[PDB]
Amino acid sequence: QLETAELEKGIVRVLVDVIGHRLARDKNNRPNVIRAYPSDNSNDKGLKPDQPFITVYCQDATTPYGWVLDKFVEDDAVCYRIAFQIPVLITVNGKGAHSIMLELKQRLEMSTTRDYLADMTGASVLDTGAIPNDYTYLNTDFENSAPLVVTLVKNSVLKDERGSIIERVIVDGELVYEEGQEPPEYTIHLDVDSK
Amino acid sequence: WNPIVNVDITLNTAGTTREGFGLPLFLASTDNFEERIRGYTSLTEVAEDFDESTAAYKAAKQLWSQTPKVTQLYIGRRTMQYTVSIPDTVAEGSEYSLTVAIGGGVSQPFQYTAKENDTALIVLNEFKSQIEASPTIKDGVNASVTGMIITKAGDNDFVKVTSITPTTSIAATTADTASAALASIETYSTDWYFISAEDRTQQFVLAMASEIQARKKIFFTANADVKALQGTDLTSATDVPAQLAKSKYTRTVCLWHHTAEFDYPEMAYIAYGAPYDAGSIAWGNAQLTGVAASLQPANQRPLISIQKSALDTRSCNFIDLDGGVPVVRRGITSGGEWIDIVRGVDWLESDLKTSLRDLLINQKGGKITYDDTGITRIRQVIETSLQRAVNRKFLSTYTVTVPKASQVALADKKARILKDITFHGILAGAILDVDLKGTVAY
Amino acid sequence: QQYSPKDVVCSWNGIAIEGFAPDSFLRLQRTSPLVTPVVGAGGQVALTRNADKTGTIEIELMQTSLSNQMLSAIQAKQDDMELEEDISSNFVIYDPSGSVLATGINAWLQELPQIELGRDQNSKTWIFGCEKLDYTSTIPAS
Amino acid sequence: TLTIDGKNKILATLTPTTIVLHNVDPTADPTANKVTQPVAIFFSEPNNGLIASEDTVNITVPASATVSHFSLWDDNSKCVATGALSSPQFFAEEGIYVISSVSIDLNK
Amino acid sequence: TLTIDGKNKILATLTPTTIVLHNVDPTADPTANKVTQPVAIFFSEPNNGLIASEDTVNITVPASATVSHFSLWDDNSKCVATGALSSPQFFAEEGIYVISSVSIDLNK
Repeated sequence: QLETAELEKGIVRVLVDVIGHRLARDKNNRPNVIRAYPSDNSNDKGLKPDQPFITVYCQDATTPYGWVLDKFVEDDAVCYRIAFQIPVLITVNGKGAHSIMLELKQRLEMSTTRDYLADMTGASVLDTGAIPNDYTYLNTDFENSAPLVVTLVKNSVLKDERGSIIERVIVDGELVYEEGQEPPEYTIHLDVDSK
Repeated sequence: WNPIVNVDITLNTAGTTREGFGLPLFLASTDNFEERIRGYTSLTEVAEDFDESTAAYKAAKQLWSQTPKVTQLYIGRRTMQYTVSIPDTVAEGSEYSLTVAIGGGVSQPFQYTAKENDTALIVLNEFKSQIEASPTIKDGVNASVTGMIITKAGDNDFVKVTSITPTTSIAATTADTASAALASIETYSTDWYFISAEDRTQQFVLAMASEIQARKKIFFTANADVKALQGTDLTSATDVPAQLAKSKYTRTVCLWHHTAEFDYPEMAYIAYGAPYDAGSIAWGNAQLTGVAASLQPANQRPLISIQKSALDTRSCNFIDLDGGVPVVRRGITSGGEWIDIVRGVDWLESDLKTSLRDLLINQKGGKITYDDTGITRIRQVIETSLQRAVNRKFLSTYTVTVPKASQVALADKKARILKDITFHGILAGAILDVDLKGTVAY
Repeated sequence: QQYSPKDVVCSWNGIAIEGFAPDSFLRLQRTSPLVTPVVGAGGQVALTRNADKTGTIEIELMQTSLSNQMLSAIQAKQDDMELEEDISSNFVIYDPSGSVLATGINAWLQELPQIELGRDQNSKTWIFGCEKLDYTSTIPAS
Repeated sequence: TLTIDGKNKILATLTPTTIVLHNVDPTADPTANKVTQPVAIFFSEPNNGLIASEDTVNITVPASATVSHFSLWDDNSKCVATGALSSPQFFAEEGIYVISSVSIDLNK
Repeated sequence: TLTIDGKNKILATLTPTTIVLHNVDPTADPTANKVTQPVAIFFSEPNNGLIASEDTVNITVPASATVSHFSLWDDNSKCVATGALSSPQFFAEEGIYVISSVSIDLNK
């Protein structure tokens, strides 16, 4: 199954291991990779972490690959498999954000990294966008940000608990000489079971 | 060691065979062969276990003469009830012998020769105690005392007693009213299609026809009684053809021939359409080689028109001598249905059953789900199965209607049941006889 | 009861072909016109009834769809079968709205798909023949 | 009918131990879409073909979660039984769902 | 209700071993009306909540006896299942009763 929340969680763990040697460390010496719009229970907001930090944000989830990729039957349930394409926005904030972002791009193509990302997420990278060197004016100085749009593709399998598959077929057939003949010339009754 | 080229010419004859829907089975009351449904592939093979006067060999020769040889012939045995009885008085110490054989491992002889004072019986009752004491015969052989009948009981099914001087006589086949014989033969193998029998009694013949009507097979009989070629009203006579027609049995073929007693002409009829395909043939006008025309037992002349018309009333087929060419006419079953239609229908069921079996058992494209896609899969197989009939020139058009998923009751889905699937095909007939009304010769 | 592409289902050789491309994914077409009128030099018109009803069914499945492997597996098996065995089966297309009402009687696999790997995910077009593309209708002869 | 002695002996091997609540019906798949964590449930001895819970069970359901169906488990992770609680309940804030009595019975 | 997996596990412990015929419905006092001898009966492994007899068993009914009901006594002399036959039959002489197949089922 596909859950955007789980996908963002999976990406964050990957970014910590992949690009962690260039970010800042908190009180637990954990590289500052956070999910966008942080918030705990109810309205408990989240503080802006230290500089060189990474923000992960799943922009949306489109399905340009058709309504249903395939429909198979599991043990006793009909399972639909839909193909999704999730654009995830990874943005690095802080001084020298562009240099940090560039390293991640050249590191998101390595086979070892993508194999790691394929695990614990279940998705595979489709492509990586362009990195704009953005300068925004907060209050006094300019904060460097380098957003990047990583596009992921994943297959979600959901089970319809109201399937009730076929196991027996009963066929009644008649043979006639012309279109009509209310008394059929010969009658066919079939009964095929899975036993 | 084998030579580089191994050549072995023999001054034998032709006999190239052909394969087609249906394999004949002959229910013969015999004593040889291992279990039921022995089988045979050539006339020589059927002669290595049967004699010329033996019923099975007589049937085998007729079926296997033709020209397109049938691939294989199945021969089954009816379970046997050998009865023993002393024909004379017991004289002092006259030696009596008998050997009972069951399964494969039983060849125990038995001698009593103990009648010093007087027996007037005894010996048979003495055998009863002895026959129930043999270590390898004790189980499987049920006996009695009369006033004996060595039948079978439990586990072992085949029994056989044979002597030289005293008796070991009779046959008295246990297999009763087909059902008993059929139940035994079904347990062994059910790959046969055409069924016949050596017995010709009214009780037995009427029993098979009712029994065959239940399952998907065709029964080929042959009657020769005179009482069938005289009656023109069905509900007047008690002849077997009349009995079959009255019961409306569509899976029983009757061939009225004068050799129906000592020979089995139905074998020739089977071997006319069995080698070929199913439904792409006409069992009507047929030039059966070897067998002669239907002769009158009283005059030894071919059947007259009224006699044939009386036969047509009972739907029993005959051999009409048209242009002085023995031709099996009618080609219809006792139920009024053409034989090819019955055979084609049986093939259609087999093909539909097999093709539909693949989705359910072999899970060809996966388990069938209960929606519009799953029902469509079933329609495709049914439509494909009927399409082979059209290519076979059996049907001409078909029309399959399936229920819509939304119109299916909740009960069927919970039971995982799909009903209300119907198809409607149109048969393709065959021209068997014409009527040319010439205008004039002005 | 309007046309919706989510209910159109196609089934061939007992399989449940699925995973259609978002764009045009099914394309039936008869290979010959019903009649070919012949116009005389004078102006008289005669009609020739074509006894050729064969058609062509094209299916556009996306490459990662599972039915792509199923169809290819059948094709590989069909090559190893002897010449006497059949390679055709009716092509039933069902749609509740009645947009399509054509059957694919005796449909065979004509052309293998053309793989077009690119930046994004492309489709694979399977082309099926047929001996008689029979157009049907809900309305009977009345 | 079946024997009560037989009904008692047959039911002595069930021994459900953990209970898990689901928002959807777990009949199709009792291994999926779980809500709570496995919480121990202890049953009595088979009597009159009906086992019953010994003590009450409190299941801590997380916030913004719905429970509608329940399921029981054993030591080797094998879902012996599934069912539906009285009515769906939505726990806005983190709350507790208490099981008052579970009575698996076979006496029809 | 129980699960298919749950039914299979539970059925694997009944293990009937012997069958005894009766003349009166053995509901209560199953030790009475013990017409025949404890002939052994073999059952297969549970499958979809159903066990079936491995082979046909023959019951050595004594002469001048009537049998209408049966019971499946297990290893430890417990009557786990009663039941009636098709119709009460009078074995006026010595004879044997053939049990083609007996199946215990919970799918109900």
